[PDB]
Amino acid sequence: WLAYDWGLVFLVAAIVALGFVNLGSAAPDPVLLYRQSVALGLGLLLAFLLQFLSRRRLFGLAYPLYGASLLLLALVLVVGREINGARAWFVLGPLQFQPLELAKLGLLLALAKALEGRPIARVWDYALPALLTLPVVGLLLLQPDLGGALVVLFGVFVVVFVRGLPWRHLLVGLFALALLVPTAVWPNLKPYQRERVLIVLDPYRDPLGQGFQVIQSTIAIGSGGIPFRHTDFVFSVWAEEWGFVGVVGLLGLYGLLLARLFALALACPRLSDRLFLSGFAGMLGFQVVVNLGVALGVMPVTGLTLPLFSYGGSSLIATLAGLGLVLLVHRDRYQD
Amino acid sequence: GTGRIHALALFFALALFLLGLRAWQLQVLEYERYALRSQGNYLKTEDIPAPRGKILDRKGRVLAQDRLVVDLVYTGGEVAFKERLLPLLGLEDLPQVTEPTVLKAGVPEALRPTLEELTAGQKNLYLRERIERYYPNPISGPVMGYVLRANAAQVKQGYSPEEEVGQAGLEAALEPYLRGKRGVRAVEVNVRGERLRETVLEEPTPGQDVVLTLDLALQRAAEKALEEALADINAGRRLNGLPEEKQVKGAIVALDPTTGEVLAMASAPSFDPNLFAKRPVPEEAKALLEDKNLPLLNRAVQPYTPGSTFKLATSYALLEEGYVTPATTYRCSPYIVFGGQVRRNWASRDMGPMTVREAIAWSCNTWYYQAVAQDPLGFVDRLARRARLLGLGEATGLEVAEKTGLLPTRAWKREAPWYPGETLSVAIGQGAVLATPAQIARMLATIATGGNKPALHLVKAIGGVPVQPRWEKVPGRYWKVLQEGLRKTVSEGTARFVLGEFPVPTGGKTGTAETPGKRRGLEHAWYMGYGPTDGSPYPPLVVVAFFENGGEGSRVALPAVRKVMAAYWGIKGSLEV
Repeated sequence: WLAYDWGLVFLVAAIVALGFVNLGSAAPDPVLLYRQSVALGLGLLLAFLLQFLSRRRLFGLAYPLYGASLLLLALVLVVGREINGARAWFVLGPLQFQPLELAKLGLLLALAKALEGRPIARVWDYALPALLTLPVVGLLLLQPDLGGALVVLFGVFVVVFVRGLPWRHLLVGLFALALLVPTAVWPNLKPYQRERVLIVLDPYRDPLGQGFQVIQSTIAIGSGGIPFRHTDFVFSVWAEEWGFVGVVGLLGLYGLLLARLFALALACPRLSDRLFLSGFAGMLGFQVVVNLGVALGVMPVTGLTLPLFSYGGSSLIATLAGLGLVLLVHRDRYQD
Repeated sequence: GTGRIHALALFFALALFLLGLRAWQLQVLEYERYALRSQGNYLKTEDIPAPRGKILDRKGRVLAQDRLVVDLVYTGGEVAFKERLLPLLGLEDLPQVTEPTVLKAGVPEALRPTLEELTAGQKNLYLRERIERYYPNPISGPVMGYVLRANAAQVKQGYSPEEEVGQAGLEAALEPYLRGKRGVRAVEVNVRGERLRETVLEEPTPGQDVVLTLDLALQRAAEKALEEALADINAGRRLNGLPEEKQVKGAIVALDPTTGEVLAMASAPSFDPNLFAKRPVPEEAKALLEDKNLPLLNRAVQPYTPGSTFKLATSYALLEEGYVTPATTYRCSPYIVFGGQVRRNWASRDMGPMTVREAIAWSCNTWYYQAVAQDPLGFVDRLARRARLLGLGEATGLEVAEKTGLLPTRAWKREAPWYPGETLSVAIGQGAVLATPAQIARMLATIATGGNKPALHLVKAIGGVPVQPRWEKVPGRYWKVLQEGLRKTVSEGTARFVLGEFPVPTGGKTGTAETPGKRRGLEHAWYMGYGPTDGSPYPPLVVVAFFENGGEGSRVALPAVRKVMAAYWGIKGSLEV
């Protein structure tokens, strides 16, 4: 019907464009550029195929996708592949899939359809979303996946921050939870683990944090115009080669991207559309500020790539399939 | 319903602004910190070693430090300016080996400039620099101790293998303070591979310098006086037929009773702390660890039988409970019958009437036999009350690791079953009244001060912060009586021949402990002795000397204290010139 927001589409295209450009120097292996190019074609075709759906059908599979995502997060710990100390993928040869992507896209719908009703603010405000979040994060910490669990916990927070808003009770709850859990884990933490966490907060320990400390020096190489990885550190490769006058251009597009995500989130009148589009823009922005925070030596290392820049077999498709569902619920904001 | 979304839009806006601000910091404010000389020069990052602190005593005599170890290594076998090197090095030839080998280790400060002019910056001749802990004035290991590299178990705690972990009694207590922050730097490397500019990214902390209460003068005297005791230990064991057993086991402590500072602490057989430190793998140190003896343990802090030294506390508890007045009457007979067996005295004839002052002086055992025989069952529990009150049961507060001193009570024997005949052997110190010379040195310091129970501490100042001493007072109604009996021991008791003609009026008591092994005539040589009883213009001092199985505390331990006391107050010998 050509009633989308092309400004949001252009911002997506302009960053994936620099994505392949930055993948000219980062991951120069032509075998890698092929699997990324075919990932965009499937990422754009899937989002094109998702447009052949209605919003009611989308929210009709909220609990099915949520319940199916739990079946995958419980099955990934059995017949999964361990890539970096954790089984969190399904690779049967030419296939590449992660059960954490369906968990995020499934929990966003499930917690939007459910929280459309009244949340009992006194005690049970943090009951239904807590009952729908712990099974997800619990099956992620048993991988283990700390980066993916933080995106989930931040997305659920955004949904509750739009509907619940227990500001007085919420902040006091976090201050208590942030003091009792460290007081319990630190005594039971091993010296191998205690030093590990202390090295995460302060990155000045070379044998593990040398490359991550080198990132802070690598970025500041060029101004006004060997890294550990090309995935978890796309920005460092890009920030170093393009100086500072470029860095603002990337931060600009990502700033404008998260703006139209929140802007279109306001144009939707229905509550579940407010929740779903806020939890998506929150889940996407949280990855950016964390990924660039790790690169800029501010946020602790979590192991999360940067959208629209990272090399992803299924991550690019999943993020594009996520953007398609955003354009779906926007054109369906009026009709029932 | 919408205002909360404006906040997230504002939050992610300022978050990307802070990221834009942090980036601008590194890009603009720090570009001089990441200059590349307008060429494709890569950047290497190397950590900076941590200069460990310097251990030194009061008055500034360094006892431990680390510096550079300069070595000459060469590969290939090129002449260079060989005619000048051979007379300088004294090797007269270049041993042609395939692998890199070292020539003239420990290059002195005068040879280094001359070598540097002949180094010529060539590929074969260079000067590798190394860090190693250097003890300019080495002090007895069991007290001072050694240094090893980071163990595999310790590496996981976040310590680099180039770090030095001190298992030393003194260097472990100071290890958290001595250790410096291992800094990190990054240097611009040219295409040729040369150093161009250094960049400090973590400034190294050079550790902290600890000032000890030890005196290097009294420390040499203590370790020295341990050896002439061997000549006296072998002499005493000769009269028993036992072998010469020339091993010099024992220790000695000499501290200040007022300020609680320890001024001389040594053990034997001590070792050389420079052994474990400088050399990569010294084989002689490996034999020290597998030693059948105990060359690493400090015998000043290990529990041993105190014997006649503990009887000074038995008299204290006897006077504070009210069992005897300071002017009681007991005849020091040669033999006493407890009721089951005869309790033997150290002598064999009648000594005469004695008081508490006369009992400590002549070290009479038959005194404490008759005095405890009044209430043998209740005093033993009350004995340990005052004993732990004087500083014999609890810890001394030393920074070096210390062992537990066991004091016997009725409750302890139940968990170990009690017989009344044990009290008399416990009153003198036979009944497993295990104590340490450090605790024993403190028991004399309390009575010499007359109430104050100062805490022992090797450290006088960490960094620049003067460590203040912690005191504690004990309830003592009659202190002078114990003080007179201690000088009456020097004036008229056992120490009559050594310290009677001594200039400084000294008080003390000798000690011999029937060893539990065989009781075959070789006892534990003990003697305690504190400073000027009378107000002579001399600083106070307490000295205690112990020797394992040395025997004859009057013959072995008493002269050892006379030596250390002579070194402290500067007592001249046969120096008529």
